[PDB]
Amino acid sequence: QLPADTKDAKPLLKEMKRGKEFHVIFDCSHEMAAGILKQALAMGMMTEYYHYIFTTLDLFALDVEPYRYSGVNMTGFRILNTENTQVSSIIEKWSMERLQA
Amino acid sequence: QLPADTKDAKPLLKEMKRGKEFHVIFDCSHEMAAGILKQALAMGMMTEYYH
Repeated sequence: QLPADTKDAKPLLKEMKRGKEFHVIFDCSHEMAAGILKQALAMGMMTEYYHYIFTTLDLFALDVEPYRYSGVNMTGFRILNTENTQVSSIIEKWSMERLQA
Repeated sequence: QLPADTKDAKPLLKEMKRGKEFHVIFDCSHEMAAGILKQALAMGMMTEYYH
């Protein structure tokens, strides 16, 4: 279990690394995925050995960049149908009004 | 040999990782050490393996 605070992530990952858990499933609002991935990097773990999975349906929303050359796979799950033209159009339109926040 | 700027450095680290060169000596004014180590990190080239 992830402890209460996000930045307490350290021991848990540390135990996982010591125990040599070479697969992981997550389950949490991607907002938690950000914290857990930053730890998973700074703890020197993003290596093509480990191979995460996410059930949070918003991985597409992360910043995949600083991790992408490392060679981990995070198979995930997305439903918002980016494939269709009109869907993407409406995404963009809503985006042009989304950024007022 | 490291290239002119830092961006050329990544193709090199790629070779080091591919051939599995598990040790290194560097040489640079540390100002180069910083960028080369950052690349060393984001390349998945910074673990308990290498030294």
